[PDB]
Amino acid sequence: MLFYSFFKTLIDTEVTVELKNDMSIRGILKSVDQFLNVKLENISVVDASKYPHMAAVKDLFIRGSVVRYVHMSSAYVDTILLADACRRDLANNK
Amino acid sequence: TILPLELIDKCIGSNLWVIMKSEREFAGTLVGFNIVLKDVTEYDTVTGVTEKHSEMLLNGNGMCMLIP
Amino acid sequence: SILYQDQRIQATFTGGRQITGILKGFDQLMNLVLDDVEEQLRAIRKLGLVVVRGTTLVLIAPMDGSEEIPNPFVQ
Amino acid sequence: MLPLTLLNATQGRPILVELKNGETFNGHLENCDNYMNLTLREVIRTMPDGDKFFRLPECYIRGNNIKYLRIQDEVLSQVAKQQAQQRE
Amino acid sequence: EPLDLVRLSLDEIVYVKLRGDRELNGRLHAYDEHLNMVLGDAEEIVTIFKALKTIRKHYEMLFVRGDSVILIAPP
Amino acid sequence: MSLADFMEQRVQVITNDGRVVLGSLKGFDHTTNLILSDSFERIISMDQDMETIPLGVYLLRGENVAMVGLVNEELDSEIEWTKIRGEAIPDVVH
Amino acid sequence: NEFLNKVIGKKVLIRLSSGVDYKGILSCLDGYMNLALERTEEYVNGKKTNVYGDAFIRGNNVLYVSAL
RNA sequence: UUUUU
Repeated sequence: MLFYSFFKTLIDTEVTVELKNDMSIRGILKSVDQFLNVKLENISVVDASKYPHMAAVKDLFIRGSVVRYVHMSSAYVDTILLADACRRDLANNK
Repeated sequence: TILPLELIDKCIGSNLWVIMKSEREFAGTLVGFNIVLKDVTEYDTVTGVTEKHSEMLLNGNGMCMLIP
Repeated sequence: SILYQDQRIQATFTGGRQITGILKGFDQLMNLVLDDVEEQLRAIRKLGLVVVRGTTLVLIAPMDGSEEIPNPFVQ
Repeated sequence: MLPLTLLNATQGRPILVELKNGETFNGHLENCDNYMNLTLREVIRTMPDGDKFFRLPECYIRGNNIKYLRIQDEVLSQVAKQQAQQRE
Repeated sequence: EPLDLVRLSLDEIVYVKLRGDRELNGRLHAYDEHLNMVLGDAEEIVTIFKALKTIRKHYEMLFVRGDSVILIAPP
Repeated sequence: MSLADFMEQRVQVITNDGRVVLGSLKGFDHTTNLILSDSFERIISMDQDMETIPLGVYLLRGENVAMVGLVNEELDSEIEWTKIRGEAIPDVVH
Repeated sequence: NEFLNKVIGKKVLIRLSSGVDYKGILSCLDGYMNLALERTEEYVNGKKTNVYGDAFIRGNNVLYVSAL
């Protein structure tokens, strides 16, 4: 539940999801679930001239198994609290 | 009829040939069960490169067929 | 199990390998024990009696009545 | 509508199945399970390049290899109606 | 117990080798049992094919999904 | 799922083999299997004009789903998809 | 799985399905075949390409571990 | 046997 809880905290902030098909999609995180399925709103595909297929899509669901990275600005991430949460996560499941 | 796990169990101590879904093979004498094989020769069936190993734990996820 | 004993069937595996053989036994993991199995290469080679791992099957069909046909559909 | 309710409701009717290897199968779906494993009857199997064709009296397809299924519109219509009958 | 190795790298710099000829160097701030990770101040190296070129990118903060990860080591 | 937000609406699926199929989302489940009705595929190319293939009712296995986008009808109405060229979407490689 | 005791603490070969090999002293193994090695050397096309001082290898990539 | 490959 550690990274699902974290992603819940990045909701309403801007992320870029790079997929295992090498597309990267930028948008406002609106939802994330236990599988790390993710919903982005107001997406813009990074290399839109390569890929006009999504020229009419504003709200977008990305399946969790196809994410390579989700990368985001450090401004909305507290890395000590994240690290503490992690230490407490691996203590709990131990 | 025939029972698969009983068949490999028949093979403990015997020579077993295991062929993966990729075009790779191993042939050696079976030690136990992911499988542990003894004195196995691994065959790359495309490049033809063959190499032998004295004993190895071979991951089971990629094995296709077992042949006594 | 949604599923021939001692009748000949063909089976195809993930990764592309495709074999034929007469079904002589099975269990519920869909392990198969098939003999006089021969895999058709991508020409054939014959593997003798093989136990097939149920997790790798994609397709099992009976051989009796499977045939190559010309285009049966509309142009 | 759950995808498995539609698949279960298409038992006994025609179905087109395309597998990851690109082959497609046209036949009557007689049965399926909750893994999406299928057994079909009276099938035409078409190889990936549309090159070669086989007729199969019946066939079993393990669900983990399916890319997609095509189902008649009336099956979906029948199920929508049935779910709309079950509410009252 | 294998994971204890990466447990010792929390808040330290790691090298991550990924499927697809990609490599990351960053500060490990979190991970789980799949090796999902969040790396801070990360550099990505992509090798493009003897290699034809490599492309380096920097990420202020970067989550990496565990199923692409091949190995994790000190830098 | 976040997919409950797309129910009964025009949806655009990008599959793991790079295909684009549009349709009304009639249902989904926790592995992301989908029912689309009145669906069709779009084949965008660089060499040739966009192709549209009718597909009818389409059940998609979740293992093969990369993205599900909500199609904005006004924005999509604004686009002349016939004269659109673009690169092939890559396959997802796991 | 008495292979483990026989092998833990000695040099091992991990061949990944990708074909890259890693040799080093084996610290640890687990049920999914995740590995910890103590001074890993990496080999591509058979040539040494990198050496890592300790390595965690995710088991899904390991095709086999062979003894030294 | 579909989301930790």
